[PDB]
Amino acid sequence: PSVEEFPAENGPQLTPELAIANLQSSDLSLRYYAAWWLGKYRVKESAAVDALIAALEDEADRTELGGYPLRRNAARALGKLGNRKAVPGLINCLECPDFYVREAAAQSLEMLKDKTAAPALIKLLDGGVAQAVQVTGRPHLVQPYEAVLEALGAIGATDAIPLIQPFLEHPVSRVQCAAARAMYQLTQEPVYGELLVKVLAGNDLNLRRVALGDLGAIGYLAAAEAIANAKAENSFKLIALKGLLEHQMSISDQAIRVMNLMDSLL
Amino acid sequence: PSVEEFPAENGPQLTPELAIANLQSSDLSLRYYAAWWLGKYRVKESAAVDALIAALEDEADRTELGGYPLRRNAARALGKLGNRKAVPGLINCLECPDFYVREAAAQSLEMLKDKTAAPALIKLLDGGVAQAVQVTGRPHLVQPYEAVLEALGAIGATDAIPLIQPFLEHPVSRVQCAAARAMYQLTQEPVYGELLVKVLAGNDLNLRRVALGDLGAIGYLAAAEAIANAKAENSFKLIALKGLLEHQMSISDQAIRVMNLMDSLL
Amino acid sequence: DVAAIPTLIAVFGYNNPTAAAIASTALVQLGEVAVPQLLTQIDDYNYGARAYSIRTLAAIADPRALDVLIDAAATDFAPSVRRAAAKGLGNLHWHKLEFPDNQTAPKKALETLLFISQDAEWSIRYAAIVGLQGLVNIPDLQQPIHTRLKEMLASDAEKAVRARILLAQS
Amino acid sequence: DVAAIPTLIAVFGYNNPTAAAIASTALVQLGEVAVPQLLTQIDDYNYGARAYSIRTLAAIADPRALDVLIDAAATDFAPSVRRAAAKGLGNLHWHKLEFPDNQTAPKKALETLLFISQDAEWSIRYAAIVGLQGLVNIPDLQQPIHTRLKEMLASDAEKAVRARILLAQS
Repeated sequence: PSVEEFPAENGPQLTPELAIANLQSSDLSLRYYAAWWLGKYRVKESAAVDALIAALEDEADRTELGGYPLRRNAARALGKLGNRKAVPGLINCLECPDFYVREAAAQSLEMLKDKTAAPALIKLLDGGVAQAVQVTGRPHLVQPYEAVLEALGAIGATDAIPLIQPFLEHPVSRVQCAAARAMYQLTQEPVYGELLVKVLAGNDLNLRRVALGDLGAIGYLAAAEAIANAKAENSFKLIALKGLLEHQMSISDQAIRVMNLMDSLL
Repeated sequence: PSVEEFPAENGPQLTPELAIANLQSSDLSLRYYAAWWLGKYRVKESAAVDALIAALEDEADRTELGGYPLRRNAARALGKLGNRKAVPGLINCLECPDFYVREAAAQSLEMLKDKTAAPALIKLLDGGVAQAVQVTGRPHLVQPYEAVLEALGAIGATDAIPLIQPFLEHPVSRVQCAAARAMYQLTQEPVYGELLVKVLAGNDLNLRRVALGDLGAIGYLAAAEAIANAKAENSFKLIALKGLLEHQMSISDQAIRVMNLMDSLL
Repeated sequence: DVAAIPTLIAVFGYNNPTAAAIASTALVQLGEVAVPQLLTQIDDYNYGARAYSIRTLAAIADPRALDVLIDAAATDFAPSVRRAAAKGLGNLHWHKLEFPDNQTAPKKALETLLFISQDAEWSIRYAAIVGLQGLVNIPDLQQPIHTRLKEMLASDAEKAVRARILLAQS
Repeated sequence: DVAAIPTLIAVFGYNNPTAAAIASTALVQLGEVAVPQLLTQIDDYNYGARAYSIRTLAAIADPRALDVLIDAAATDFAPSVRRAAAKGLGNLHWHKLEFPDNQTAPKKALETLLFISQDAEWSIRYAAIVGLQGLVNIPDLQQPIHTRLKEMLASDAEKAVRARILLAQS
């Protein structure tokens, strides 16, 4: 009888083989859990990948407003496995009627970095900022703009710049941050990196975390001391510094400068 | 590249068989880790128990002031496995020169509840409170009084009462709390339960947590609303209430009263 | 005041239970209008804070929180988070959903609660029973609940959990 | 003031990095005298707080903290805690220990650092290198460090970690 911050178990004790099998269980909760487990434990075996791809077409599990819970978790898992075999199925999920599938797919396509997703990502920006509204009673915008913009940056879709640039004036702060990130990735203009730096200085913690991840992803060197001094957890600081370090890669004085900051956040 | 509060890994990926084997590795760190792992995952297989018992006589791993790191971790692990085959070896550890082995053994003997440890526990109270001092530069008392007193309560060693009772005036607050717990267990007098209640009201968080665990262990019903209102995490509150509930065990109004409080801490 | 919602949520990140419990009470009094921001400003990196978000959503009981609560109950590692979600899952105001999601939703809650009732930690199983009892107001769901509860009363190692089952069976 | 030590430590439990960082600075200035209470008032139920305890012990660098730091580095689940301990392990003031623990202690630190340098998380391996570099002031330990560092420069997936190895090799 005792208290644990991080428990031995959070669920059935699984192995890769068993998680993969459980994707086809009659227990839908167990399928859902298994798909999360495969992503969490980064089980990159080809049969895990194939099974998750198949679960992108699940019809057994449905929720509120015609959602597809297992498709969401499968989509999210595929992005963590690094296997671009998933790209076409994820691309298809960008036209899923369930918002949260579209979101999960766009986030995973951002992680996989495959440029073959560009046209389908571009289509979700149809109508531009004017159409980028929130439907009443929904806790989300009409499309997962944040993930879509981040994904278009990550895959190097330079043709999308003129569609992306207007989102810097979107009313939602998270959307503007994503558009700043994407704009920097696609144009390399410091002014867009600086907007991410300014979010670091902001009153909003979650936003600071996002800005850290973005500054890491783009490798914007000038933000190093602002990253190291930001009001956020060291974990996010180190990930941001690591991305800066990787862009500056033996050893320049700029790399050393970044390592010295990383050393101080341990 | 991402941040996790609770990581997939904290170490080599082990199974029971592999953890058990690793107890005899030439890598001492790996033995240390494996002994922790076996306790953390509560691997109660008989061969895990036997291997940990053998590690109570380790001589390969030594630290500062003649400490025995693997003996400490083995001792701690054995208490979580519930196997009283360990009792004699744990008893032997009560005369180990390393304080932290003695401490670990006494804590595990408290968890195993075996009355055959009483004489060896009693011997560590030699000299009483007057001898229960701190040696200069050591971050501990001369004996693990807290664990020893708790253990003597838990095993029902009523002959020790007159040796225990003086520790209610020990200068260290944790020692007094343990003596209150033990006194209650061994005499069932409410006055000793009330002292634990009063610690709940105190300025010291860690002490509140200890008092919660103790109130649970003794099942002191009158403390229920004080437990539910205490300034501590719900996890500790629920463990305390659970112990109260178990003492009050179909369904009395006292059990219901406790369940209703437990319901409100979720 | 509605403008203060994000600040109230941010309070859960400062680990002062007194202050957090006040911010949560405030959110709950605001009710439905705070639900969208509560759902999208969950601290995924601080379990202490997250537990307050989940508790607050559970107390508001807007059924739009179903999928967050299911995730929390099923895949979170923090017990304080999971228990809060388990309780919440049996008590959302299902009729607020457009037909027939008002029928589907409680059934998905039930599936999750049945799943977490197998967890190895006693306190998760306890919370799962409490959630399950909350689903008594729904006629289609009573058979599997009865059934599950009998299997648990038979098999459970823990006297605490058996007792709570007994209280639920009443 | 020495009477305030327990209060300073308790501040780490209120998740305000500004306030915690002030309490930690205060503890560090007090130095050796705070080490016993820092070692025995570690919050095992709040990783945020625990990381500050470990960081504070590491900055004070009293070698009596060796066993706590080894535990934290080797068996804690929280990365912030482990990284703080890994750095600390290479920088304790070993000569403060009575002979020959002044020789044994750094060697145990090394063993732990070698062990955690295999972890799967890049940031743990990074911190492990930093700890290992700190052990350069000790002649008996240089061979295994060199050796380990070459094996890691050869095998490491992460450019960040390879770079930090290069910086250490200088």
